[PDB]
Amino acid sequence: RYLMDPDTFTSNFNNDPLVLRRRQTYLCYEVERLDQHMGFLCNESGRHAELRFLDLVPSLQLDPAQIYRVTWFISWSPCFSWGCAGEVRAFLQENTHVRLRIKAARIYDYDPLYKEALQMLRDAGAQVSIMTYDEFEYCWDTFVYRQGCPFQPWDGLEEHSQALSGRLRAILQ
Amino acid sequence: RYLMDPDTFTSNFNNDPLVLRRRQTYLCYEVERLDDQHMGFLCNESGRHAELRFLDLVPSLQLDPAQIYRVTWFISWSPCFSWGCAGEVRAFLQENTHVRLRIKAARIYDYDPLYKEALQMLRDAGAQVSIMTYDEFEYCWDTFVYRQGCPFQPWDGLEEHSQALSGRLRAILQ
Ligand SMILES: [Zn+2]
Ligand SMILES: [Zn+2]
Repeated sequence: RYLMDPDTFTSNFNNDPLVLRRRQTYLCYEVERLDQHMGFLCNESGRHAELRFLDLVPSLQLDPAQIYRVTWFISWSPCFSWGCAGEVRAFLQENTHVRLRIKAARIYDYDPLYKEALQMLRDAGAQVSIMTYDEFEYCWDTFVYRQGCPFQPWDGLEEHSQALSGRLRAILQ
Repeated sequence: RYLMDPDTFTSNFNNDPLVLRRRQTYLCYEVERLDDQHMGFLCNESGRHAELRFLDLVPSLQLDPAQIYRVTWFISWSPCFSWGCAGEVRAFLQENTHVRLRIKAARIYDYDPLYKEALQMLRDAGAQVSIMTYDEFEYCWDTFVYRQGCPFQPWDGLEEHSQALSGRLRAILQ
């Protein structure tokens, strides 16, 4: 599996919510059978990382008779107004042997309907939560070309995660 | 104030759910204080759904923030999810805790794939959502329509459609 540049990880997964950022998304994924496929994806030429993950599901050749858990570690929560939540809902309805967990570093409130995205994905069976220190370091250790160097947290990581988690839990309550 | 044309009422509040319709909405409203009345109707205009146009006019009603008000919507379609109506109504009710909102819908907005999420979100926000029955159609005819003394005439299957839709709604909200 090809490993991500460390600078790319840190700049995209920093969870300080008061920074204006570009609308790029990185999506680290793992699939577990209940196979083990793993990798990462970004938005490319108008196609959001979430839909690019859906595009490659056929190449994973999942057994329809087997149950799989798909985990996304994603730098932004999925949008509504550009079709991501809708395509992801359709995929879950069409592939009931798949259970999806979405762990988001930040909430994508640049979309006016971002709350509708989170709420509808929850209703479709996705488990949506905000990334914590544990997940950030796991991603550093798993998807990043770190050359044996340990994860070094950015300032306020824990406070930002708890603040965003409280906001997400209020949206979904 | 101003009364609706009868053909406009009949074509917009017909409750046959299997009819291909234009995505226009009519919303007849009543506002009363509980222990001061406003009434009117609204449709979608230039893309803005009637529900949001009602929220737009709340300031001009000059409601006392200290008093409780019951707002009743007789609305031809239940409010949508995918274009933001349910979310905007939830925000308004959270910001205006002295409003008690009752939504009586002629039809369920099946054109929205996420219509069930809208209904559940409105219930969770404190709105009482129900399906219009013969009683409500006739009340609206008697109240909001330029009927010139003519009685309400039901369309085919009115009662059957209302009970079927009511059963769907109650199952969604159980
Ligand atoms: Zn998207
Ligand atoms: Zn709407």
